[PDB]
Amino acid sequence: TLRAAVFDLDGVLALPAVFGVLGRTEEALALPRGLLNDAFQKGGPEGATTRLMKGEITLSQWIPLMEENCRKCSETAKVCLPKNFSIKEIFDKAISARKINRPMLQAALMLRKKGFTTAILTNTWLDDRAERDGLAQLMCELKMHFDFLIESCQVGMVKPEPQIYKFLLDTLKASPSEVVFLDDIGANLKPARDLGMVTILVQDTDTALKELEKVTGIQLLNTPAPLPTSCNPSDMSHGYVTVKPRVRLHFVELGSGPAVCLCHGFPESWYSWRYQIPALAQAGYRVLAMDMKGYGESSAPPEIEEYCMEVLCKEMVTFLDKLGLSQAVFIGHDWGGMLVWYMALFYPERVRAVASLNTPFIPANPNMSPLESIKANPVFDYQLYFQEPGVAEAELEQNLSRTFKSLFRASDESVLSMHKVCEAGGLFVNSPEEPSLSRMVTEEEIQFYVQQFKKSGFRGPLNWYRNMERNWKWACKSLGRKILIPALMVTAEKDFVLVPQMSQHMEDWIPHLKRGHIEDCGHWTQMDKPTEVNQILIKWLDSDAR
Amino acid sequence: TLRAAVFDLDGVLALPAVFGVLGRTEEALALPRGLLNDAFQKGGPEGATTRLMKGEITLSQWIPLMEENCRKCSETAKVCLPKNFSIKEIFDKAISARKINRPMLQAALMLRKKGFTTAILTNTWLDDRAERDGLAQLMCELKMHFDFLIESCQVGMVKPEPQIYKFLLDTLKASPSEVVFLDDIGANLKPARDLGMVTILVQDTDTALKELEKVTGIQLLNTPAPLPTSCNPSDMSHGYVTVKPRVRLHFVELGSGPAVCLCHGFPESWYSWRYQIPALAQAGYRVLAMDMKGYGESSAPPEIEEYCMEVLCKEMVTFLDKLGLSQAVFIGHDWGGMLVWYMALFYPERVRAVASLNTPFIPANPNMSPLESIKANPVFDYQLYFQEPGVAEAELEQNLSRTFKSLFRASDESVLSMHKVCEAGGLFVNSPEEPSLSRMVTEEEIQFYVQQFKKSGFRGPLNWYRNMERNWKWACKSLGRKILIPALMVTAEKDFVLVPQMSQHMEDWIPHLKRGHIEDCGHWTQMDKPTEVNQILIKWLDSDAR
Ligand SMILES: O=C(Nc1ccc2c(c1)-c1ccccc1S2(=O)=O)N1CCC(F)(F)CC1
Ligand SMILES: O=C(Nc1ccc2c(c1)-c1ccccc1S2(=O)=O)N1CCC(F)(F)CC1
Repeated sequence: TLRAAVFDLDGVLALPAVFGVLGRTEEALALPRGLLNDAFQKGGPEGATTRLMKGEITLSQWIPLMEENCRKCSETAKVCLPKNFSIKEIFDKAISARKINRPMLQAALMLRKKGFTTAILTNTWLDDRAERDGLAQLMCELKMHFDFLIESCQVGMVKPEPQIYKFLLDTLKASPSEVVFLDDIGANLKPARDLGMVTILVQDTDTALKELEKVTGIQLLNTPAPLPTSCNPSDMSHGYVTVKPRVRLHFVELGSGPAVCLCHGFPESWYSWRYQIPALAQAGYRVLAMDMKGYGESSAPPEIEEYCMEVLCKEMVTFLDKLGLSQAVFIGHDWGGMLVWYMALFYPERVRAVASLNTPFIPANPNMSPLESIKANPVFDYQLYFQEPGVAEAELEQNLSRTFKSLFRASDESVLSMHKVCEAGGLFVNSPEEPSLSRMVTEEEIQFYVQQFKKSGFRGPLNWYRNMERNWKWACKSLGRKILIPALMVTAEKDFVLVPQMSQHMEDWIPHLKRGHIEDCGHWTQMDKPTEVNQILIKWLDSDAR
Repeated sequence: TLRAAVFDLDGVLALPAVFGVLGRTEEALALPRGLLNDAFQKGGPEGATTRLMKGEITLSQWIPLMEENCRKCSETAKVCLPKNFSIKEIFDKAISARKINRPMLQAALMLRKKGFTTAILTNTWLDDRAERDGLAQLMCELKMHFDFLIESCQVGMVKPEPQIYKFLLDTLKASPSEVVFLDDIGANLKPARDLGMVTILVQDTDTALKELEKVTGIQLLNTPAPLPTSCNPSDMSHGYVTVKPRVRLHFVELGSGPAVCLCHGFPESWYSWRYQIPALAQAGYRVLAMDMKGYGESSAPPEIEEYCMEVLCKEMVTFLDKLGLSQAVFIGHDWGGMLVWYMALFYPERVRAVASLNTPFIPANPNMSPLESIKANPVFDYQLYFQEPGVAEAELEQNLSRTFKSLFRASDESVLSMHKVCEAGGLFVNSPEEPSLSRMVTEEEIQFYVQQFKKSGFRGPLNWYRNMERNWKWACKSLGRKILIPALMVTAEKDFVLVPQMSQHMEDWIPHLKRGHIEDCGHWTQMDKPTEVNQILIKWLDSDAR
């Protein structure tokens, strides 16, 4: 019958607890046992600490009142505090040391996923120290995972006053027997028990999680590692920039710090980076995930030459100019990866660092048209099928649900004949009309892509393939150059089109190239192996793009 | 008959020139005269430097070819280069030293304002050095002021080849006798002269500006300092965030670096910060200029309680959460300034620094309702007029052009009876039906505000005045606190409503408060004295908010 779980911050969701530092400070300074804890609670409901927790005063106003409390306590104990005693120094180190208790947060996320309402109820203060940003960052990371955050200093009440428990129940819209309450301080559990709530005293994490498992009937300990956190489209900041008359680019933006621009492939969306966007922002970066030209909310003009590399790269430079960005890190996948190599070759001043997932850097052959290279290979027969305007559009737009369900599949779930596409007369000729759902995607995720492609269709996206000769002529101007800015190439073991061996001569052009490799990964890298992608990108950004 | 002016970058728009460093390096190192200049030009059209300027190779590829050229030149001169000789060190220092030639840029801006087409035509390279950002920033600042930027390394041609001059004329759509060409290198003028263009050899800035004045008939030297650069609404990045169902906030965004949030007053728009937005972004900040709730493209719900301070401050915190910002600097004016003091009092962790233009911090009096304080003063009689829903709306919405033309005026151009507004029966009862245009604003600027207020009217904006009792009750909770984060108060000498003497007791609440004062400034601070505002804010941000 439980349907809500309430957690404390200090000592429960974040470790170590502040009170723990008071005891460790006493032992380190050879002070009488409990002395700093007595000064902290000095006065009870009338004391300085209660005024602080109720929001009457700020942390900087409380520090000298706590220092005065430490002297009154030392005088009655007949001891002398060291000459270098500082409450600010002690509290600063305690707050900095506090980190998220990962297994406790994972249990909260699992309960929320199974239908529970989750909340944080904490005794906290108005932090106005010069170092207050460290605390703001902690709260931001936690608050996105809970339904409610109730802070004592904002509501004017504190634990253990019985009215804060009534306020909590009114907010949750639940009766006490439907609520689990976790706290590390016994006195704070007593009022919740008097009301009828299930209480768990937190001394060590594992024992508290075992009690929680037993009482909710859900497995929380020994569970598989969850997928990274993903975006909700309606919670994102949406940005719109006009780069040319009748050409507007849409993007999604999150975080602060060095700008990182994400460039998707075919036939994708900004939504293909849903697992990377929160991870990269949390790592200290300002992420801009684009809808490339021809896709989603970006403009989709019908003319073929609007999609040649020269025009696309120039519009990306105009995008940085209108946003007031002198530089950005460029990360691309598939057609987006092809574009980011050309950005580094033609506009290195604007590119802080360049990374490509799956797409190798392949230099143009001045002795052979790209049409002849494509005809002398059976794996690229689909590129000839994509040439005639109207042909692939009619097949791909006929049933959008079938199109995305057939393309977005893991390497072992393939349902498409990759060869003799032209001979067969289409991409889906030997394919089922109702394909099964892949393990990589949910029905809700597929429907987001369906909704986006209902707006402009496949004309714009397919035109990226209809400029082979124009792109070849433009690329021939860079054959004498080398890429000498920080670069990363990530290969995917099981990509059918972009095999890892197609990247082996890149070191001749990018002599200081860094590499990444993902085993058991197909073409749709970001959604196939999201944890592995995040780890490779974050490590490279922190060392080579900082 | 002149209608286009073309400028070189090196030696003309940016000083000192690169060639100037080669000569100064020779003198400093006691090398033979002209040695480094001979190595630089070694090979002519077939030499390394021409390949660099045409985009065949990058700057890092050219450095060791230039080092080899310096050795071949030294061998034939029978001299030895010092043991610590480095082309990279020499070029790095030269590029860093180069700064915008302010009077040359001012002359370019004046000509553009008088109808001329302006362009930069330069011999430049693909910069891939680790320090390339310094150059990208320089180009970004310059490119926003010119119609065209033609770089040799992007077009594959160089000065003095005659085809680059033909390419320039085709781009400008003009005949040679309609073009003025400025360059510091004589050889680069010769082809432009052969075509019939007016040429100016730049040796010193003043003499070149005198020749330019004489030939265009426009005064360029000894002119009054121009106003700061202003935004074009259609060139801005527009951002939209949903903070609550049916409540979406619109903002304009520019720059990179620490986030700065601008909060306008009544009855204004994000457009009221048009002179501060480019200046703050250029100073190294990421500016977010809001349309506050009830205004422009932000949501404007009709309910009065949607505009009380508690709700407004909470939505501003949700805005930072959805954008992934742990902190922002908050700068407000008028009603926006009132809001930023309450953000610092209730959410100090989220506020890096706080600044208010005109609006002082006035603490609530727990012994008297704000309605009684307003009735015991004749200058605030307009606040009683704004109380009754529908009354001030009908008068202010009747003729939008008259409304904005009557309000947006300098201190000496006032046309409104400020007292006995209720007795008189309105704000505009003794006002002309067609008021003259103020010197602060253009007709085009007034029409932007007219267009914005056509969407939602005055209901939302007026509701900010209809929560006096609710705001008073909420503010009473902070009477024991002090503002101890970095703070700035800016007073305006001639503001009729917010007189500087209303701010005199702020030091009791904000003991380390910094101050600014603007003489001969009325209520509309940002557009009345924009240069003075920019200088006060930039100085304070760089010292107290960095
Ligand atoms: O065509 C691609 N990739 C690519 C992306 C998505 C799909 C295919 C190929 C493909 C091929 C055959 C059948 C179905 C499909 S699919 O619709 O699943 N590229 C060429 C240009 C590049 F090198 F820039 C990057 C890779
Ligand atoms: O009402 C204001 N300012 C303000 C802003 C704009 C105009 C007036 C007052 C006003 C007053 C009388 C006639 C015309 C006009 S007006 O439409 O030109 N404030 C009160 C709350 C505050 F203290 F937060 C900031 C200042």
